[PDB]
Amino acid sequence: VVIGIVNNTVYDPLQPELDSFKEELDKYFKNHTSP
Amino acid sequence: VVIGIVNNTVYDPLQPELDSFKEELDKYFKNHTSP
Ligand SMILES: *[C@@H]1O[C@H](CO)[C@@H](O[C@@H]2O[C@H](CO)[C@@H](O[C@@H]3O[C@H](CO)[C@@H](O)[C@H](O)[C@@H]3O)[C@H](O)[C@H]2NC(C)=O)[C@H](O)[C@H]1NC(C)=O
Ligand SMILES: *[C@@H]1O[C@H](CO)[C@@H](O[C@@H]2O[C@H](CO)[C@@H](O[C@@H]3O[C@H](CO)[C@@H](O)[C@H](O)[C@@H]3O)[C@H](O)[C@H]2NC(C)=O)[C@H](O)[C@H]1NC(C)=O
Ligand SMILES: *[C@@H]1O[C@H](CO)[C@@H](O)[C@H](O)[C@H]1NC(C)=O
Repeated sequence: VVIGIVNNTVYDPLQPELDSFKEELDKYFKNHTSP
Repeated sequence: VVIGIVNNTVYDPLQPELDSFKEELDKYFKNHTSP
């Protein structure tokens, strides 16, 4: 509905603030499921 | 001590904000943690 709305390879604002949570979580499950 | 207060669950969006990737995980863990 809004005019002038722009586009790029814009990441969601949701993930970069919570990178230290979800990225560490995914890395921990990947390390646990690797062997 | 507050007067005129009614009973209902609290309402302002922080729970779906940071737990966007976790509320679905909470629903999945409802069959794991609770029983
Ligand atoms: C700004 O970006 C959003 C998200 O990338 C765009 O939403 C996209 O909307 C189109 C149509 O509603 C969806 O299909 C696309 O159609 C165009 C034209 O047929 C085509 O060139 C694309 O390859 C694609 O098939 C598209 O799936 C949807 N994007 C996502 C991720 O779901 C929005 O249109 C963009 N706006 C402008 C002004 O660039
Ligand atoms: C919303 O919460 C209030 C307060 O818990 C409910 O009021 C009911 O009536 C009185 C207070 O107005 C409560 O009695 C007191 O409660 C304490 C526990 O906090 C208990 O140790 C004593 O029995 C004391 O007399 C009463 O327990 C409380 N009812 C319940 C079920 O907690 C009100 O009913 C609640 N509203 C809804 C829709 O749940
Ligand atoms: C509002 O005023 C009326 C006037 O009698 C009173 O009965 C009522 O208890 C008041 N409301 C509250 C929440 O105290």
